Amino acid sequence: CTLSAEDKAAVERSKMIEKQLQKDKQVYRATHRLLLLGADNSGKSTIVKQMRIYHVNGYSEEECKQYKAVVYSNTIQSIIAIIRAMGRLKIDFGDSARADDARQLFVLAGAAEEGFMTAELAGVIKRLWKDSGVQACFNRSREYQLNDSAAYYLNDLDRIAQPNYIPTQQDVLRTRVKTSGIFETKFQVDKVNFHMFDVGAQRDERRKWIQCFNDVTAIIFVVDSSDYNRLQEALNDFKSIWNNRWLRTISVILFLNKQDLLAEKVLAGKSKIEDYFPEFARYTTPEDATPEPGEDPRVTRAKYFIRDEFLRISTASGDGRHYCYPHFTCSVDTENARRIFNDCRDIIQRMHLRQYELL
Amino acid sequence: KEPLRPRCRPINATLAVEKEGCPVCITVNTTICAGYCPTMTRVLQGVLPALPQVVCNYRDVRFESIRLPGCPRGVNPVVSYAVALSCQCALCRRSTTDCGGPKDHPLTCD
Amino acid sequence: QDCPECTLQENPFFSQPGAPILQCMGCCFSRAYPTPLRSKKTMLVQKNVTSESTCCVAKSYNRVTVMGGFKVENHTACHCSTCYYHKS
Amino acid sequence: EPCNCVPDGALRCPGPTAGLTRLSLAYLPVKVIPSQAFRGLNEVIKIEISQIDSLERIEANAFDNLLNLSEILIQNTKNLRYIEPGAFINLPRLKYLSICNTGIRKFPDVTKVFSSESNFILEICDNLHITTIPGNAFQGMNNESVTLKLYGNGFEEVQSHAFNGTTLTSLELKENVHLEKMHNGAFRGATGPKTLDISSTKLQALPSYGLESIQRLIATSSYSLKKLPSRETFVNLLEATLTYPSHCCAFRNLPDYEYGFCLPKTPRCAPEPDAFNPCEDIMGYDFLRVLIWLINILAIMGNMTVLFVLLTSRYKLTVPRFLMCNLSFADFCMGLYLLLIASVDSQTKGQYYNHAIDWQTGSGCSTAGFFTVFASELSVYTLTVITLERWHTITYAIHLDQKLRLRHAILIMLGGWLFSSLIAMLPLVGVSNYMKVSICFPMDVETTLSQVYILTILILNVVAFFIICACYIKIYFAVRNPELMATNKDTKIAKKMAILIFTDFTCMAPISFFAISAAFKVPLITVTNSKVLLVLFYPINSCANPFLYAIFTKTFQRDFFLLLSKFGCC
Amino acid sequence: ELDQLRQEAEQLKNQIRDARKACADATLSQITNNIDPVGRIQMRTRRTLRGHLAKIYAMHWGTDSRLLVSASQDGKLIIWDSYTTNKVHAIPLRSSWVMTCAYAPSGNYVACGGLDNICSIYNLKTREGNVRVSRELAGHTGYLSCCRFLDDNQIVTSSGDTTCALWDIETGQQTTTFTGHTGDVMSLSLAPDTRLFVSGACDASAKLWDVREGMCRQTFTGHESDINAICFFPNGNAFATGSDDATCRLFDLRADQELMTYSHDNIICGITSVSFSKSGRLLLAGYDDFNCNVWDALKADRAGVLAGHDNRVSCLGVTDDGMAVATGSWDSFLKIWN
Amino acid sequence: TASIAQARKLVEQLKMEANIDRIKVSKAAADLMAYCEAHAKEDPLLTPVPASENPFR
Repeated sequence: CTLSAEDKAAVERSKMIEKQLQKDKQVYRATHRLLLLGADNSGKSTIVKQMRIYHVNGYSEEECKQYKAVVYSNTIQSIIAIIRAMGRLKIDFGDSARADDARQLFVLAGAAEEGFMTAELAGVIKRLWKDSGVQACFNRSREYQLNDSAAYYLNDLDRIAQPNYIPTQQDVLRTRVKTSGIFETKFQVDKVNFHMFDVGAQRDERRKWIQCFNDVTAIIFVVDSSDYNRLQEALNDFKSIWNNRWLRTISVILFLNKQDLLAEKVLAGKSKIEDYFPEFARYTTPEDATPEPGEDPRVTRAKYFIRDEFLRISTASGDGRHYCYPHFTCSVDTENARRIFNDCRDIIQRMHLRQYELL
Repeated sequence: KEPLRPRCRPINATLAVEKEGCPVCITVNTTICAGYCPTMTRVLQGVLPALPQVVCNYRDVRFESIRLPGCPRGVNPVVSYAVALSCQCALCRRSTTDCGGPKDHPLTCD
Repeated sequence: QDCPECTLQENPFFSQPGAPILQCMGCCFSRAYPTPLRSKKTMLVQKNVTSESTCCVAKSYNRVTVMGGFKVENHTACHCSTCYYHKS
Repeated sequence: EPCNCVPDGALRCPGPTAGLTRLSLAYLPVKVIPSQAFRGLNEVIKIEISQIDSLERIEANAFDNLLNLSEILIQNTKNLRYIEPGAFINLPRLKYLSICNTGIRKFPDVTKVFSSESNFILEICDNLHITTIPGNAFQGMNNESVTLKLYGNGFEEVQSHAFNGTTLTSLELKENVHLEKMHNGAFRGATGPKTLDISSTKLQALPSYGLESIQRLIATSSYSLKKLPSRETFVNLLEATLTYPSHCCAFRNLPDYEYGFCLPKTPRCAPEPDAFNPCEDIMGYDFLRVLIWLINILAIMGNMTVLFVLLTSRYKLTVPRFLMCNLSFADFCMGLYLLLIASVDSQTKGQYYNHAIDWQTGSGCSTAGFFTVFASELSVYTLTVITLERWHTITYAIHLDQKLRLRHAILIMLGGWLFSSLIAMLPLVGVSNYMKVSICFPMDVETTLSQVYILTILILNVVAFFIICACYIKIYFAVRNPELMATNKDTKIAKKMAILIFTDFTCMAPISFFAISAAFKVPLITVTNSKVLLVLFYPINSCANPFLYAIFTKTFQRDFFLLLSKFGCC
Repeated sequence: ELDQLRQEAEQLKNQIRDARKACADATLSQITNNIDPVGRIQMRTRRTLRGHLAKIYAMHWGTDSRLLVSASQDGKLIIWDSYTTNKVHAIPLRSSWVMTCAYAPSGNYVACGGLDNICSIYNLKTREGNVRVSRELAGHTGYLSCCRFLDDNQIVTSSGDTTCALWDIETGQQTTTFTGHTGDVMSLSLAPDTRLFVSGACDASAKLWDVREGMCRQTFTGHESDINAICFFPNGNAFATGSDDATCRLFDLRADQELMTYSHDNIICGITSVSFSKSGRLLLAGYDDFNCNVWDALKADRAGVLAGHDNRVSCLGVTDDGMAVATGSWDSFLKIWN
Repeated sequence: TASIAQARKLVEQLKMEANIDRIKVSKAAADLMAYCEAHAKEDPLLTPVPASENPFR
């Protein structure tokens, strides 16, 4: 076609952007989005910890670049905050030498970089941190807006200044550990990209943010079976999410964590579930139950009663559109990955069959 | 067969072979289908179709060629003759030959 | 052979009692030979065989009456001169 | 060369003034025959003119007042390019007059003979130079019955009233290559002929009138005779021969020397119709005339509705949508072929035999057979590829990366289309002629190659069905679980799979078995019996696939509702 | 004991309601009955860009009515040009989810935020060309809801923890805090006068805040359900807000009471977007359904029906000069109407 | 306690909001009508324009 030089350059840029976004989409479609819900005492932290040992290759090229950029930005912000605290303190504690002050000023001016921190800035920051006055000012201004990891960044600034730095996963989490509300994590099962969204540390108003999560493939719900009293709140939350208009089309997976704790608690013979749930006395063990050898009958009966109640509340409406996949949860085994992969495969197959007129 | 009223069988007759472009006439031995076959005429007319009469003729023939001695130039000096090993009496096709009234023409070169 | 010669014979099925029907038939011989150069040039169409056909036919016939009212002719003489229905 | 003929044969003259019992002109070097040169002789009984190459022309009134003469034979006219009219006249006792191997371009007049013989036979042959038969040429030739045998006549056409005022016994016109066309008024005044021979005549059609008195007819090797007159017209017909085996069945239905007055009770014709071409119309039963129409109407309506729904969809195209569109197009093609066959049957309703040759020899039958093969092959390929892709996307549902896309499916669809086109066009090349069966089906199994091809096609269809069944069984096994299993969902899936597999099993198993049996040269059923299967079992897919696939689909229903709302029928 | 405080609050509310009723005589519909209602307006699509990959969450128009910024929940931030319908640059984000967008009057800075509490600021005039985070405005205890570039130096943002704060790019700290509010804040709007702005709360109570005052000025509770969108009259003397009950209401800074109710018996889905015309004579709003409608403020009657989107309208925007109006749906296709 | 502080803050906010002034609705109605009439001529959506002058053809 015929176009102007500026028009040709714009078309070339648009084509490059289109190619880049197509490449990003190629990977995006292969990733399955999953959302995790659980109470503070539900043990979700333990659940995520178990899968944390099997992260997705530890790190990725794009992930590594993003982590390096975040670390550089955090270091620059910490240096700027330290300089501001030193300059605004009661005593104008300056650098030991005018060269250090000039280097700090240049770094502050150079903080406008696009994510890459020059080695000179890192060296200047490290030299400034070695000064006794700078350390004293930082200690006296620990209550300022300086990042909590400022000391760690200063101590590790020597390694950060080296090219091709590879920060540890714990270090990256600490750098990104804040009041974000999202705890992203990556893990691979059967060479399949799996995402998990830990949501919390925010207002308990599910009517405001669950709306956008209608595209999630499945929602994981985790509740601690040990706490008999917490069941009522858990039951109410499950009922509310199940009846949610936006989420009334996505299946859920239930994990009954703290199985060992529940077994230990019921071993005392207190039987506090009866008071909370009077129907437990009239409940009976299902004929399809397959308890493991050596398990106390009371614990298995209670677990199966809880599972039956969860199924009954879920089957109130919209059973065909979306199902429920409860599983006994114990943070002592790695079989959870296989169970969740099987559940995802089953729900994907059911969804595919729904549109093929086979169900 | 019997010496009298022989059937339609080949005989060692002599036939003259010549071409328009070759004035030389050459006579060689050839098999000629001659004899007698049963024939009859319908006893009624105007009711049933006339019954065809079988005439002795040759059923299978073989092509034989002989050298042409000094035939005139401008034409192919090839002479073809038909030799029949078996003979039978049957109707003669219109395009097969010119079967008709007897002629008793000589079989030699005039 | 034993084929009868060219002479009148009784009708196999048209010979009413008291008046046999005469039919003409025979075993007249025929001769044929390959067409010579003169014969070939005497035919407008291409012919590679020449045959002479002689058949026994009734010289004359009379008027006779057959059973059922059918009109038939009774032969009075037989001779081998030519053929009429030989061509097909 | 020297000759021993009685006539002088000198000075380019025949020397007719010679006393001889049987005049002959063999090897006679005579080119001009003097007019009235035969006078003054009475001992001659027969006159023969044969082996006369020098003959070029004959003077008029050559044979006049030849009372003694009764038979005249003329043959071997090498250069007889012209004959003076009126050569034969005043022959009360004339019996036979034969003229053969004559190159005369003008028809010799014979009305002046005025023969009074009881039976007069006239034979004309090798009249290549003859242009046409002059009108009223045979009128007045003989007062009594006269038989004309114009075998191998070169006449281009017959003038009107050619035979008038005469009782013709037989009219033999065999080997009449140039007599393909003739007027219907030739026998306007002839009481007959009783028997006619039009073998090898290549006549386009027979005259409407004059066939009532015809008792026997010969039409051997009459390829051009693709049509026959009315059956009731041949009231007196008793025996005839027809080149086309199908035409012989027309005389099957009704509206030796010792036989005498006795005649056969029913007409006799040969050769009999072939087994592969039974004497019947397209539909052998009365009810099929309506069932076939209803099935075709339903199939075409469903295909049109599905095509309209799919083509007008504004949503993004999907591989299932394209597959459904292709299946709908195949069903539409099959319905169009069935409608064309039904229309052809209706047009030739009650006259199947008359138009059987034209219909089976025209391009219509070939097109119908090609459509029948192509639509079936395309439908089978579409169904099997749909099953295969469903199996693949169910077995590896979690691996979203390994998912079919439109660009990848187009190549496979094009390859399948090319394969189906080649499969359908191979019989048209000559592998298996479609004219063997009147329904335009490749029934030519006599050839080893054709039988092998049919067996290969049947084996391929069987293998495709087996693969589909295996894929469905694998899908059912994978979906089923030992613990996480739902009785209702499992039962529904099993019922759906069973109906889906059976809807094709009880459409393919009988046809496949019949084809396999026919391939081994062991027909279990006749053509008429196979017609019921071909009209009842063949269109099962065209009437079941659309309703069972797109009609019972949420997306199709939504699209139809949206289209209705847009059109105003909300 | 809080009985005395409750009684005093009830008495004050009753007095305020009585004063508002006394000051109010009749609705604007009766006064506007003397003006002929606007006729049917025909809109035809002019541009349609299919380059967007994932669902669209928010969109903001440009001050020059030349470039529009779009955001997606997948994490890709790409800006389009209306004249050429071609993307200019692509901005990756550390947080996939986005719920707000902004475009500075000069177009140099672009900011967006989503469920994650860490807000990011991006520049379109980077020295190296590639876009990158200029600074971070983290520390919020709630998810980001909406953003609007009041100027090139100060930014006012909404937090999910029922708190609104004012941040400075140079300082990167909450200069002003508006925590004195009940319920979350969904959307924010800026009137012609930057001195005062109106914030749309998640509840039925709408509060007006000042940059320097730091406290609410007027409270309106005319809505019957949650409010998800709010727009300001170009003259700045009135504003309109949408509700989940489909009962759109118009409020005036002087009347301090509801003026008109724009609802229909056949309209069940609520209103998620709201926008006014250049003169405010016509109001454009999007409902939870896939069809958008145009409302007449003066006539309070339907103007036309638009069904160019196959999914819910995520957001709607109107250019300052009214050159064109674009609606963003939950699908990957953006429709431009003129 | 927290409840007492919240109640006191709510009472203070209500008192502050109760000190605002009020204006006649008729004056605001007239001003809005005049503004709409003045700005009506500059509304492309309300007033159709030829495609030649429209920059979004």
